[PDB]
Amino acid sequence: AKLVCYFTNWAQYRQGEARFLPKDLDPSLCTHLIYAFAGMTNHQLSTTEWNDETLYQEFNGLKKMNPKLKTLLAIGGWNFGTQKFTDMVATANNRQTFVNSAIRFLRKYSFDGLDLDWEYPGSQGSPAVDKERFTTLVQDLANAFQQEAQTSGKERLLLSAAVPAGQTYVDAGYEVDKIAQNLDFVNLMAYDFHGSWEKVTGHNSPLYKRQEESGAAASLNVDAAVQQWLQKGTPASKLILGMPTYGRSFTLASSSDTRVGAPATGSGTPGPFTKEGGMLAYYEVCSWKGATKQRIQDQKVPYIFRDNQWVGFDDVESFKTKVSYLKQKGLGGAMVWALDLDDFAGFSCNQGRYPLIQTLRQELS
Amino acid sequence: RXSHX
Repeated sequence: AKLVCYFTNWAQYRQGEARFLPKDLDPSLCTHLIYAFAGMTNHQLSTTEWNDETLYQEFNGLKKMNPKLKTLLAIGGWNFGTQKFTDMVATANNRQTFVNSAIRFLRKYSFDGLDLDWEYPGSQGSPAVDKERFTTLVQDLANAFQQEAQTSGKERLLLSAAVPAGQTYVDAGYEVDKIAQNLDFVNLMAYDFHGSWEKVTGHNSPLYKRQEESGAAASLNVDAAVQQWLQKGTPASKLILGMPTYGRSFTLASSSDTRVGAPATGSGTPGPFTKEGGMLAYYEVCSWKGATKQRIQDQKVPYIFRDNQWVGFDDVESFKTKVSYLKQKGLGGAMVWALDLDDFAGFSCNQGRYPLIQTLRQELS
Repeated sequence: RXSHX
């Protein structure tokens, strides 16, 4: 089984004990490490942080300690947008420019593969034709990687993609059956199901729907997402179940109603270290004092509230439950966003180093 | 937004 872990190149700017660099990564924790995020310049893969070239070397240097470890570079993310992907996939010439720049870049910096994190083809401004052009891009990359492995004798570069769980996004941009044949694995983002963009509280990553949910709402859960990707043609062994080491927060319309689905007025207070209203790292929630934690019976995940703050997150128990689930479905393993959001240095939760991801490793093994 | 998105 695979344990795919995302590293983020901006965590290096967090203050104090929250700062995360390649030196903070446990070489033996995961089977695959994915570096987020690379960008694109004139249809060619490019760095996004001033010191990426140096970080790339340290990152792939982890393989000197654990030779079995595989690394990949992820391109995209939310802030990257969609325009550059749309323009690049528009013509065969532009796609070749990208594909060849990707091979060179990955070989130059010693990455074992490429992870596509376009958010998303067919959505967020990307036109309908991008659903099929994304398929062409994936085919172009698979073809090129196969060819390069053959001409160079080197191990074939891996190709994966971080894909959405929401039916709306999946239908608008992914020909699942087609792309699945060309991807080595699929990183299912089985999280971000609910967030402060919604007017009521909801859990970031519920395993199942609430009994009272119906319609489209009843599909905003992990089980529905997994069933969807399998039903549309994804080989179980290629479906890697994403797990979040962070939660999503809301400010309540009233401290008197702290239920799942209670009216909310917007994002919860930004965390002291992550500083992003609407989310909190596991290490920012695991030790909340004077708070009240409760488990959502039907969804098998917890939430915690204090005064007018409400946060739905994942803990050791929910991660255990989800791995049992993925094993029961025969999935290819677990994926996690992100290394720097777990209590990596064991400074906050009194649960040792990487309490959440270590749980994934132990449960998978 | 806030994480992977």
